[PDB]
Amino acid sequence: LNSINTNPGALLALQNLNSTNTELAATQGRINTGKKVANAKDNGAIWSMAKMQS
Amino acid sequence: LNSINTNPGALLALQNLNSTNTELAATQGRINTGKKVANAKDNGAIWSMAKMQS
Repeated sequence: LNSINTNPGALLALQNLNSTNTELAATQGRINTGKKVANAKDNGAIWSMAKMQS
Repeated sequence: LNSINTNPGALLALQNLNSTNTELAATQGRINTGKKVANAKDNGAIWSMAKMQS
């Protein structure tokens, strides 16, 4: 409301900005490595099939 | 009535001014702290709830 101690709106805006930052970091990863699933964290199943294929 | 030893009306005026002074002090606390339940005396149940939540 009119609270001075805690304002929710900065918290919501920071959550949105943090989501934007994480997805931007994911695009930075996909760009710098050229691989949509560069490691097991991206997708363990597809990464395992690709590792056996390689 | 016409007594000079004591005048009740001044006592009632002092009582109303004291009530105004307590309301003003409560407003000063609500302003400088920013909390309507800053301590246990404002409301013990809401204060304990907020304390456990924090």
